[PDB]
Formats: sequence, C-alpha cells, structure tokens
Amino acid sequence: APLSAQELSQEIKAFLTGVDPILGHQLSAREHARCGLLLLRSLPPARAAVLDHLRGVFDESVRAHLAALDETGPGLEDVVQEVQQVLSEFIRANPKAWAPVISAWSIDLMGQLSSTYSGQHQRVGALNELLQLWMGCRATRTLMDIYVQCLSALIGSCPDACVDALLDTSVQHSPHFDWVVAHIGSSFPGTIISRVLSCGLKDFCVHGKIASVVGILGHLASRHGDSIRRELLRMFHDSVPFLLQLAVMSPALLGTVSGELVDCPAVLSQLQQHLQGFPREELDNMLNLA
Amino acid sequence: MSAQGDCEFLVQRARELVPQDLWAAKAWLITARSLYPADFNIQYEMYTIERNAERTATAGRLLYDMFVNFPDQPVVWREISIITSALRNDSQDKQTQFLRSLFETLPGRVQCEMLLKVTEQCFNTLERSEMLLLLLRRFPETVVQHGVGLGEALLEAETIEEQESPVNCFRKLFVCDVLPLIINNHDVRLPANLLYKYLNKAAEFYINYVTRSTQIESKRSSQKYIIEGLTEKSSQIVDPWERLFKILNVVGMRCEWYGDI
Amino acid sequence: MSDIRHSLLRRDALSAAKEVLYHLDIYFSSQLQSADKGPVELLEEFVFQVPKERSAQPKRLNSLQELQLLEIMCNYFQEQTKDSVRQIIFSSLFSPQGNKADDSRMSLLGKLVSMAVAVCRIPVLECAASWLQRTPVVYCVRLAKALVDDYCCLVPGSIQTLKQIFSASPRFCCQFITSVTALYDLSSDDLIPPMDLLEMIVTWIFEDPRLILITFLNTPIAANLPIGFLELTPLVGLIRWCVKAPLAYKRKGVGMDRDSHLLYSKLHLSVLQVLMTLQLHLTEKNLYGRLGLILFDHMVPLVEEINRLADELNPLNASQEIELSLDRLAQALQVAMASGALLCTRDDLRTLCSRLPHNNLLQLVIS
Repeated sequence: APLSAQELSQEIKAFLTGVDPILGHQLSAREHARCGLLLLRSLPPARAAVLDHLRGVFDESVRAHLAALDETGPGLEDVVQEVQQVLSEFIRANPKAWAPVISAWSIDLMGQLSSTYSGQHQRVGALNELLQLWMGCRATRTLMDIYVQCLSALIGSCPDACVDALLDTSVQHSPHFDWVVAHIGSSFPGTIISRVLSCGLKDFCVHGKIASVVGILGHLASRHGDSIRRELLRMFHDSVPFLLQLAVMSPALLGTVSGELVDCPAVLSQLQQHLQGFPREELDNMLNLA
Repeated sequence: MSAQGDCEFLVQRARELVPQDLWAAKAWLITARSLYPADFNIQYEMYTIERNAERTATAGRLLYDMFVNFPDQPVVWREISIITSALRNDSQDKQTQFLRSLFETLPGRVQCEMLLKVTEQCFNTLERSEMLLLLLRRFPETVVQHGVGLGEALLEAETIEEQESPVNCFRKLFVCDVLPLIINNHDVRLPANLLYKYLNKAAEFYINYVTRSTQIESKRSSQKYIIEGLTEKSSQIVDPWERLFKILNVVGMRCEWYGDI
Repeated sequence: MSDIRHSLLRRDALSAAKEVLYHLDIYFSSQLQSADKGPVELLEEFVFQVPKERSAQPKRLNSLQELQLLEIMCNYFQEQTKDSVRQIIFSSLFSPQGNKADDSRMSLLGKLVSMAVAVCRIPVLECAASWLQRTPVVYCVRLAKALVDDYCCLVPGSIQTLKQIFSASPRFCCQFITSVTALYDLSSDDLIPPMDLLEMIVTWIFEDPRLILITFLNTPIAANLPIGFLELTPLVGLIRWCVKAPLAYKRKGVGMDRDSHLLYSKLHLSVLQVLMTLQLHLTEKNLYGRLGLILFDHMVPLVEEINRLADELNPLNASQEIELSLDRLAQALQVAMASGALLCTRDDLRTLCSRLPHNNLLQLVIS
C-alpha cells in the first residue's frame, strides 16, 4: 500500500483551494480528467464530482464537433474509449446503484444540451432529418451508444422505473431529445411506443405541444416497427379522438391506420355507436377531421 | 454421569466436521467446555494431520490449556515427539530453523519429564548409557554434585555396552560430549583427582580418535574409521582437536591459567 | 457566535463556516467547562443538510456541496486533535431530538467515518467510534450497512483498504466489529452478510476483539444496554450470524453458496476463540460473569428465524445443514452456560434443547 494519506490530503487540499501551493501551474484539463478518473475508482462522492465535470467536458467536446462540422481535442478515439471502458467496468462491478444515476446524468445532459442548441445553431420527415444530422456526429453518437448499453442493462432489471423517468424527462423537455426517444422506440417497438402513445393521450386528456412531438416520434419509430405501432394503435382503439388526431398529423401512422382499417365488425360498429353519444360539435369536428 | 457418552459425541462431532473445516470442529470442542481436557485432546487429534495456520494456533492454545490444567497426559509427549521429528529435517532451508525454534518454545520441565520417562522405559543397556550421558552433559550441576561419580558412571556405561575396548566411535563421542559440558561451565572448580581423571579421559579419547581398530561383526580436516554397527556418517563430530583445546581453555580459565606453536 | 450566524444567514456560499467550526472546536477544547439555536441550525445544515422547513426540499440536491462539507468537517476534526472537542462534536451530532434530523446527522457521521477510514485519520476514527457507541440500533445498522456497501461497491479488492484501515486504526476496527455483530445476522436475504464484510469481520475478530476487550476492561459498562448500544464483545453476534448463515444458504442447492458457508465457519471459529480467551482471562476475577458484557437480546430472534427458515424440508434436503446448525447452536448454548451468559442457570438451555429437534448429545453436553 504505497499510497499514503499525505499525498491524498495534499491533492484534495490543492484541488479545493484551486491553486497549487508549490508548483503554481494551472494543470491541463487532461490532468484533471486523469485525477478524477483515479478518484472515481475509489470515492463515489468524487465519482459524482467527475460526472459534474463531465457535463462541461462533454459540452466542450460537442461544441468542438459542431464547430468542426460547420466550418468544414486530439486523440478523439482514445479518450472516448478510456471513458467508455471506465464507465462499463463501473457499471459491471455493481449495476444496481451505478447504472440508474449514470443513465439519468447522461440523459439530462443530452436533453439540456439539445435544449440549448435548438435555437443557437443553424443545423436545427423533419424528425428523420433531425435523426440523420444528430446520429451523424461522432461524440454524441458514442454517448447515445453508451446510454443504449446502459438501458439494455437496465431494461431487464427495472423497465417501469426507466420508462417513468424517461416520460417525466420527456414531459419536462419534449422538443429537445425526442429523437433519441424515437431511436430507442425504433430499437424496441412495443412497450416504448405504447408508453409514448399513453403519454400523448394522457396529455391530450389533461389539456381537455406534446401531441405533435409524440406523433413525430411515432412516425420516426415506425421505420423498423410500424407493424407494432399499428398493433398498439388498434389495441388502444379496442377499448378516443387522440388516435384520429395522431393519424391525421402522422403520414406514416396514417398509412398504417389505413391498412389496419382495411384489415378490419358489427361489435366495433356498436362500440362506435356507444362512443357516438358525445356532444354534437365535437362529433362534427371529428367528422371533418375524418 | 454420562461422561463417556458426552466424550464420544464430542469426538464424533469433531470428526464429522473435519471435511468442512478443522476450525469449526475445534471451536465446537472448545465451546462444549465441561470436560475441557477431553475436548481439547479430541480437537488436537482432529487437527493433528492438519497444517493450517489457524488450526496450528487452535492446537497450540488447546495444548497450552491442557498443560495448565491436565497434570499428565500422553498428548504433551506426542506433541514433543512430533516437534522433535520436525526439527530433525534437513537444515538446507529456513523450515528447519522454524521447526527448531517452535520445538524450543516448549517448557524445559515437559522435556525433562519426557526424557526421564524415555530413560526409564529404555530397557536396552546402550540406550540407558546414552540417556545417562545426555543427562550428565545437559546440566553441569549434576556432574559437579556427583564429583568422582562421573568416572564410575562412565565405567558402568562402558561395561553395559559390552565393549571393553574404548576405540569405538561411541566412546569417543561420549567423552567429547562430557568434555563440552565442562567447557560450557567455567565456574565448576574440581579437585586434583577430578582433574587427573578428566585428563586421562581426554588422553584416551584422543588416542581412540587418532586411530581406531578395524574390528567388524577453502580447506578442511577430518579422518576415517569404521563405526560399531552404525554408518560412519552417523558420527557427526566436528574438530575433536578444537574440543581438546576448549577443554584445556576451560581448565585454564578455572585456575586463571620458528613456527607458530 | 452571533457573527457566525449573521454571516451564515446571508449569501449562498458558506465559505465562513469553516472558520466558525474551527473557533467552536477551539473554544470547546480550551473551555469545555464553559461549553445554541443558530449553532444547531448551522450544524444541521452542514451535516444533515435539513432546512428549517423539513417538509420542503433539504437545501436542494445537497450532494455536490455535501462532499465539500464532509471534507471541511474532516479537516476541522483533524485540526482539533482533542478528546473533549471530539467528544462534544460527537455528542452534538448523535444527540436524538425526536425527528429525522438525528438520523440524517448519524448518516453524515457515518459518511465522515468512511472518509476518515479512507484517509486513516486516527482522531477522526476515534471520534466516529465514540459517536457510534452513543448511537441507536437503527442508526448503527444503517451506518454499518452503508459502510459495507461502500467498501464492496467502490471497486474490486476494496476490502484491502478496509483491512489496512482496521490494522492502522484499532478503534475504528473495534467499532466496525461491534456494528457488524449487532447488525449482521443473515436472518433475511435483505440483511445477507457480504463476502467482503465477512472477511472484514474475520479480520476484526482476529486481533481487534482483544482491543475491544481491553477497552471494556478499562472502563466498566452496564450488564445490559437499550437496544444494544454498540455492544463491545462481538462473539455473540458473529456466532448468531454464522449459525443463521448455513440455514439461510439452505433456504436460499448446496454448493451454489459455498464461500458464505466457509466464511461463516471461519467467523464462528474466530468468535469462539475470542470468547474462550476472554473467559480464560476474566473468570479469575469478578469483572464479568452475570451476563458477560454483550448480547443485545437479539440472539434469540435470529436463532428462531433461522430455525423457522431451516424447518422447510429440514430432514429431506437440508438434513446436513440442519445438523450443522443444531451442532452450532448446541455449542453456542454450552459456551453461554460455561461463560456465565445464562441469567440464573442452564434451565433456558434445557428448554431450548427440548423445543429444538432431536439432539441427544446436547443432554450429555449440559451435564
């Protein structure tokens, strides 16, 4: 055990003071990252501090990548590989406590950055183009891969809690990171698209816009998943104008709904007649939309 | 009473726990209490073939407790014999030194009692003579108290050995051992008769060492001879001339005392 | 006093809190005989991070600044180096008040103890051990569980850091052993002892228990404590945990959990050896013998739970485990009767044997 308490005490005191008392030299950001990773292996509070610093580090990396893309650090592959391996081992050792907080940190960072960049850049159907331009980048794509790996580790353990967190973040930050939600739904059609539809219809009932974003995400996730989305829409209709509104605003979902209606109904007609007791103005508006 | 039943149950429980761990059996035997010596002996027997550090510590603690409480038992003698056997390994590593140090840690009273019992049980005349010589050499106090009895004891030992001639390597080894005991204690003053007897014995030993009968039925110095019914390598004696020099030094210390010599 | 509260009332960055804490520690060390609302609120905000409106948020996340506050507290404790100051700080932090503030302060103290163990701070460890000795059963269990989780989830081989801290700091090791004995019982799968925790308990029982016995002999303690206020001797807790461990493994299928069984056997052997040494040392005098000095009245419930768990398929599948548990329980009862742990006589042991399954050897063991 060569690591003595004196070295750790001196290092933490120097970090807290902000200026080295002997060397008096502002260390490089790579040195700060190295020290943070070394502390992360041992101290979970220092791990939280490392995530806090990684927010700014990833902000800098994304801004640098966007600047490079628009105009047209070193070792982009090595540092990303090292961070990914450290996080992977950290999750592997004890996923229960480390995976949810790391996934939440990553998704909150991505949402906040997307919120800032949606208006401060020229780079931002429509959601398909957004998906292309966002997945096109390198650092953001690798971060999304890390988040997908984290969720694939978390789906089996806590699917409901992850879904709840995702939909809470969505209702708080809808027009910002929905394309990542669209990608996740495309990868995992059934439950994800069912929950997106449930959230959209719940918000619609609350209002008596989330619906447009929900329709866009459903259209984006229809590719590799349109059949499951159509089945979910049919199941929702089995049990009301939210489905019609989504079909109207989403051409891909419109085609899926047209195919479903072509497929398939006296009991369905009776159910429609039961729902036909609604107020006349709403019925007329629904007929016009139909 | 039901002492035998409890002892048998404890022994069976200790034996059954050997496959799991010796420590568990030892702990159960200790926690049983009541007939503590029996449980300690059972635990020691269970851990006798074991070689773990924890098992060794438990066995040592049980042996110390038995020595404190039990006045006499064959377990102590068996442990002493095992320690002696371990010490008799090859001296080409630290294991022999560790075994010797562990053996020496035992009290001198137990070793003395074991040696006395072995001497009493030794029916062989040669074994009795060797035991008497070892007892005399170990403590100079006995030799000093006896006085002129050392010569009579040596004569009786030689007669018991059924070899009147002192040319045998055993007689020379015994004489050298007797001389080292006197050399160790320089405060043991002796009269003129004792000094003359010691000088005669030393002269006889030197004569025997210089040449021995051929009867049958970077530098160093040594010689060759034939031992009486034993391997010549068994006689581990180093520098008999140095032993004679040390004897002369002890004699001088008592009375305050071309070429090189 | 007033100036510190005035400075802390305004501005978010409480950079002057360190100076106030240092001044209070110096005053306590130099004027312990001579030594409010503002100090209580400041200490609560620093450690517990609980604002005046308890139902409201506890001063936002209070996580990023929590590490800074813990570092400041550790530095202040290191600068203190006074028994009176450390005792006053521990008493103030661990004093119950009938609310969650005491529990939060105890959790913060446990986090500071873990940080000190990482830094091997001898005075901080001593103060933390004293505070743990003055803590309730729930607080001690929570602190021990949090420490074990931190030592097991930080990285592989992290038990070496705990073992090194235990070797360097004996007081912290004794406190950890007492906390483990009081809490770790393996009665339920939620409270299942860990392999690293078992190794730490074994290492503590190896040498630290002698330090605990020495501390107990230095100053006498009551024969009983309310809810086991960090019972000194860890033999009873370790024995109960080891007994319940094989039954729990059988209930939880024999070689699937083999490390736990071996660790439990080693811990039971270490506890029995420590108890035997303590009995051999103390039976000559009248210092102990009424009920020893530790138990916390928790062995019976854990034993009952273990027996109930092992009852299901006891003779068919868990016959070996049931026999091992019965032998361990009989040995523990015999040791308790011999060590004087029994209240009046071995009547309780006879009743336990009668209620327990078929075991003829216990009858001869008692006699």
